[PDB]
Amino acid sequence: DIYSRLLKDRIIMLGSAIDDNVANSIVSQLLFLAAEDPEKEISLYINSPGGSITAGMAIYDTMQFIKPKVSTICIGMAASMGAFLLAAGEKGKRYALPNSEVMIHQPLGGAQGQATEIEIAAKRILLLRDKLNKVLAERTGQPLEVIERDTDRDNFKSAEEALEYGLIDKILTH
Amino acid sequence: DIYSRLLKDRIIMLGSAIDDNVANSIVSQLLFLAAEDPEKEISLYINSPGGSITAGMAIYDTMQFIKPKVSTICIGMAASMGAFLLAAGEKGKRYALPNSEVMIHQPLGGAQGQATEIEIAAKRILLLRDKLNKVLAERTGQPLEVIERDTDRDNFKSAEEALEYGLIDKILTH
Amino acid sequence: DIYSRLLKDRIIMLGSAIDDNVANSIVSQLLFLAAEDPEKEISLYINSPGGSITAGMAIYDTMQFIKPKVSTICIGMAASMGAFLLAAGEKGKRYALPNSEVMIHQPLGGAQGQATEIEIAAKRILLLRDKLNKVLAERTGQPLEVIERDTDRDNFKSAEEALEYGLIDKILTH
Amino acid sequence: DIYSRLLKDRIIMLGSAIDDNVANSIVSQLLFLAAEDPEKEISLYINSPGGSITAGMAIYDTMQFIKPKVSTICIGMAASMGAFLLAAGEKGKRYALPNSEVMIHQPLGGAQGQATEIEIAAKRILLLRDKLNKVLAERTGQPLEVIERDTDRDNFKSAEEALEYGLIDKILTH
Amino acid sequence: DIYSRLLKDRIIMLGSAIDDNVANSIVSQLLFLAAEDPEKEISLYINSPGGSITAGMAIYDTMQFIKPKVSTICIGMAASMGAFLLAAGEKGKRYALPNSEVMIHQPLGGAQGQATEIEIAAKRILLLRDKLNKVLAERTGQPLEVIERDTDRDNFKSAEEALEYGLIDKILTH
Amino acid sequence: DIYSRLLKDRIIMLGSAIDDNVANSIVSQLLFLAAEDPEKEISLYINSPGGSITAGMAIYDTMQFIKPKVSTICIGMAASMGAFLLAAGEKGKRYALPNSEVMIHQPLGGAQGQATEIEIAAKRILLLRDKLNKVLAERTGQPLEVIERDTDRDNFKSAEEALEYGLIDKILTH
Amino acid sequence: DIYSRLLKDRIIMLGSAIDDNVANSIVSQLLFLAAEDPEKEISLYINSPGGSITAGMAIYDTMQFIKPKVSTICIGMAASMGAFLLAAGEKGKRYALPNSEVMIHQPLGGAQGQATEIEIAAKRILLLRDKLNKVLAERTGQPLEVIERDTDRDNFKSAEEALEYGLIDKILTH
Amino acid sequence: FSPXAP
Amino acid sequence: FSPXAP
Amino acid sequence: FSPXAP
Amino acid sequence: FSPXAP
Amino acid sequence: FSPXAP
Amino acid sequence: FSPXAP
Amino acid sequence: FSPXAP
Repeated sequence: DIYSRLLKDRIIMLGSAIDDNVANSIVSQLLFLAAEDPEKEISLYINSPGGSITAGMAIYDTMQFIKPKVSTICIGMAASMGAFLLAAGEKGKRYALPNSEVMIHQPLGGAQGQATEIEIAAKRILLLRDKLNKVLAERTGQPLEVIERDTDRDNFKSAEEALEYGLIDKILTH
Repeated sequence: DIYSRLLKDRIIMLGSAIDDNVANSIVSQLLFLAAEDPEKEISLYINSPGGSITAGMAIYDTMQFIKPKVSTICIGMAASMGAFLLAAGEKGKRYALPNSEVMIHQPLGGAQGQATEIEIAAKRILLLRDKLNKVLAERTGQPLEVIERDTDRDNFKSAEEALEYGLIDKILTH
Repeated sequence: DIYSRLLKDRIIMLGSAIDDNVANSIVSQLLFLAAEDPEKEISLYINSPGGSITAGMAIYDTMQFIKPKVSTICIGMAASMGAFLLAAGEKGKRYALPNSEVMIHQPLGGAQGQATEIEIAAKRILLLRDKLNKVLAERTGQPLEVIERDTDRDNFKSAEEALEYGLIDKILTH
Repeated sequence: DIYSRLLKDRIIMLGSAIDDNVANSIVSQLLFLAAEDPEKEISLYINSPGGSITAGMAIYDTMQFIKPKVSTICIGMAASMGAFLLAAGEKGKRYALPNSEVMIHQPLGGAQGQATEIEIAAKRILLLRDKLNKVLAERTGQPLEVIERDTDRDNFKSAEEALEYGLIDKILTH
Repeated sequence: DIYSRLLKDRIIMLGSAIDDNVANSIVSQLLFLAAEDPEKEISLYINSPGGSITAGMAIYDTMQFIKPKVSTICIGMAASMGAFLLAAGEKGKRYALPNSEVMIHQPLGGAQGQATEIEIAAKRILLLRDKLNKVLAERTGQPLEVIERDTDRDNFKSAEEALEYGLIDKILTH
Repeated sequence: DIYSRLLKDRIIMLGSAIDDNVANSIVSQLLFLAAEDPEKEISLYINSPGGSITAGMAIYDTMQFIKPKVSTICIGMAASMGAFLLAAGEKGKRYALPNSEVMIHQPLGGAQGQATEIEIAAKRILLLRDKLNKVLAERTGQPLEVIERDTDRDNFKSAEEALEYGLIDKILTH
Repeated sequence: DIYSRLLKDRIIMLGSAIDDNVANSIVSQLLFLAAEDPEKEISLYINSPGGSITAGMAIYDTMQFIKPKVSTICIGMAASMGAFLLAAGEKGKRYALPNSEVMIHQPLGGAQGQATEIEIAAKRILLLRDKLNKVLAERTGQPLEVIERDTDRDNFKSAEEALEYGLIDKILTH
Repeated sequence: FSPXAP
Repeated sequence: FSPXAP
Repeated sequence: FSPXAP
Repeated sequence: FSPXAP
Repeated sequence: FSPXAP
Repeated sequence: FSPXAP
Repeated sequence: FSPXAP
């Protein structure tokens, strides 16, 4: 496959909505390469609308564990967890193309049933939102209150805007 | 496949809801792996929402039967039976990553028909709830009473919370 | 396939509801393994909710016909016809893992039409209980009437209650 | 395939409802085996609910044409047209297992339209029923005036009764 | 495949209803066999309920074009367009097994719209009704006006009745 | 496959409704053949009920672009864009079998919405009906005014009428 | 595959509605071909009814990054985002066949909910319409005021009208 | 189906 | 299914 | 489909 | 699943 | 689609 | 996920 | 996407 080819050169590709299925696949890849050579860097290209919070954390956690620096490239759209992963990349190695987009908002969910049940789902989602926000601040350089107000509602941004916010370090031109 | 590849180095993946097929597949791979070398340890990775009680039990019963030490790693989310299987790993060898999530609760079911029929199902599911809470008590170290009260409703716990409650042994950092 | 590695060592896996299809295939493998060597024994692992009555009998008549002894192993759950086949393994070779479950009940069917047509459906299913109930009586030691009353409604038993009722011979500990 | 091995030794497997596709597959195989060698016998294992009257006749005729003697084994259940093909096996080579079941009835169909269209369908099905009934009295030895009343409504029979009726010749045991 | 083998000995299988896909496959085969040897003859086995009038002609017209003689065998049922193709086999090489059944009738279709469009349709089908009856007249020896009255409604014939009509040439027995 | 063998001898098959996929397929096969040898002839067989106008034209345009000539054959039915691609074969090399059919008519479409939107669709389809009628004029030899009054309603033609009208150059006989 | 042979000679195919999947594939293929030889050019053949704006921008952005000059050929149709990319080809190397069609219009989308939410959507939608129009105008040479007005509703253009408008550079005849 | 098809 | 089919 | 295509 | 099946 | 694409 | 699983 | 990713 065209992807197996790009893999012989250390390049993983995340280009679909994030569900458990995707998460696992991208995790086994980052592991396979780190084993081939704990020195040569790896590169992860991103184009996604976000998805499961738990699913992206799996990915976000393997990028940290492995020795090899992981660099990111925004191609098309990097929204929600997807934009989260982009910022998660190695300092100085976070890229975006000229016409890419970046969208950051707050966690979505649901609840149905007894007062007490609706309460349980509510406490959890608030907690996640909080965890996700504190890391966003450390990656961007933005203070918490900002990453808190700026995510209240859908917040789309252009590549020049992402660079300013600190989600990426450079724009690949030609 | 990249997964077929993981089997090459003694690694099995539980990354989907637990149903009969999934269960039957993992059961054979432990059997096969232990047959090549009943010495080297096996590694089972978990990223599941849960599933059937009977199916999850087949998996458990097999990890205890074989000779190789079966260590477990929680990546992403281990809920319901999945949390159960993570807890069943070789003592001192149950891992989890910084942002993994673990949720425990009580069995789900349903019944229809004459009073007598509803009575039978009720008995089965209450009985199953018992067998499960007991194993968790032994594996974690908590008293049955505590496990009984803590699973009346969905109970979400972070990697740190799961380590302190005794579900895993160590968190993998870097 | 993974199960292909299992047939190589004379192991057959019945892990799905039972219907004419699933039945035919197992029947074949049974004949294939006995043809390659009528001295070596065969193993039939079971994890199924049951299914068609006549499809169960075809598998049952085959286990009987061949020369190699066919041992049974219950992993997960063996219900109705599945539990019937478990009971048919070679005396002394009918196992069950620690947390297995076993279920026995009466047949299920339906009748529609004229009084005369409903009556014919009545006579057949009432006969199928008697036929299936006499065999289970011989396999366990329980007299027909006891099998009659005990399977009037759903009856789930633990690995320890199956050993006593007379459905299995040994529990595979560790 | 597992049947790719049973063919390799002259064994054909009819295990499903009888429609055109199956009837064309069984015909292709018979011809091939009569081709590789017109002396060695051929074995046809049956486990089916029935189906198209014309689809079965297609198989009934290929058995008659080729040279190799075709033996029939009822493994499980043979109803309607399946019961018909079992009884069509070479006199003396018609088999059935112990708990097998055999069932014979009359043709089923429908007609919707003008009195003239209804009349056309009435006559065709009555003919078929008369053509099947005669071939049954010849393979069993029962007088036609009996096959006629015995198939008025659904008639189920065990392996023993099937033998007393002349549908099968022997009962394979061990 | 089992059919991949028959074509090696110059045999083609028409065992499904006739539609553009089915018809296009048969034609490409008759053209392949004629290319490998325009001397050896070709055999077409038929068992279908019929299908598209234009898909049938396509096959019929390729049968005529090629040099090899084509023999036709009816196995089971050849109705409408299936019966048409059967009657189109090389004169003297059109067979049918003992209990094979044949049915001939007038074409089917529909019209919905303006009086002008219902008329355009009525004319198309009545014209095709005539083009087919003309090829059938020549091939059977029966005249057009008779072929017409005889197919006004569903007409079912035995192998013996098909032979007397002029549809087939010889009834293969044993 | 069977069609792979035909490409080896420079023969492409268009036997399905015309849609963007079919089109993207035919196009490249013609380009491949002309790459291998730009002198040898190429052939396109046809049995299509028609389809997308934009797809049909993708094929037409490629036909004329390559050096090799493209002879066309109508086997079965060639309606709408189907009859169109037939007429676009190398002059003097356009064939049709004895019972083939050809049907020419006016484009079909739809318009839903505001009075201004409906007008934008009305204009586009009346344009295409004009661009198509003219090309049909050049290829057939019929005067445009004859083509416009003839494609007003479903117009069905026999191979004989296709040759008379000027759609095909020669009817292939036995 | 037919499309595999295409890449082997540096020809990428874009023949379907543009979505995140088709987009990622096309991006990789471009980067691959640039690896084997940064000097030789690559060709992008098009026939698409349009698609996602973000899916489209990635494709466009990558064509600009690699060192090989990328040519484009409109075949069949190039609507919306399809016509855009078409215009994104290397100056002097953008083609289209005689009967190709090209269409431009404004972005499409939706919004539901609170006044504040519909606002966020309105702002993003109008913003993309702005970025698309400005690049179109740099590629065609046309003034922005023209692109804006000319895209208020669906605008279908012939290949000649495409050449004159500045969307392509040369028509391929023969 | 020979004698005689083939 | 032998002795005796095969 | 020859004589004559091929 | 040995000792003892196999 | 050569001369000249390739 | 080594050192040490494998 | 090199120089320099790879």
